[PDB]
Amino acid sequence: KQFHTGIEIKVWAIACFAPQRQCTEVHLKSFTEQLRKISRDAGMPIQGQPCFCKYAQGADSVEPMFRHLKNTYAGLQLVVVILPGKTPVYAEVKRVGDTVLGMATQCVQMKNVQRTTPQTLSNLCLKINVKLGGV
Ligand SMILES: Nc1ncnc2c1ncn2[C@@H]1O[C@H](COP(=O)(O)OP(=O)(O)OP(=O)(O)O)[C@@H](O)[C@H]1O
Repeated sequence: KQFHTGIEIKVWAIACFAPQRQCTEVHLKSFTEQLRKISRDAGMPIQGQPCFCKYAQGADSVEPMFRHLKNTYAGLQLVVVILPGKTPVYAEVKRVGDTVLGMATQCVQMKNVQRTTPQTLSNLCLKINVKLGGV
């Protein structure tokens, strides 16, 4: 697909389903700041401060959390969801956002939050662009 211009992501949340002890708050902060700079540079600025950033465990936590987000944050544009490898959490996130609450979500692997590369950040930006782009 081609790149879309005129996306700005102002209202967004992080849900971290990776354990804190593996993916710590400095990991999250760091990853978010790198994401902030590459997306800005590509013309699709995601604001550096998510409206929400919490850790959760289990697919059972997903639906309560997302209903929480929907009910708390007007204008919420995106949930970025951090996953510890392979996990039923992925399917549940997609179930709830895609088919129940109509919430855009973008999943990301814990290893790519612990240690970012330009290429994986780009991959993410490109996926975000497609989702929030309107074409
Ligand atoms: N079964 C799974 N368990 C854990 N993580 C997964 C699983 N399937 C995919 N992922 C992770 O989700 C990330 C991308 O999720 P994303 O939100 O982009 O899905 P999607 O946009 O619905 O995919 P598609 O573009 O094919 O529809 C990838 O980095 C991948 O590692």
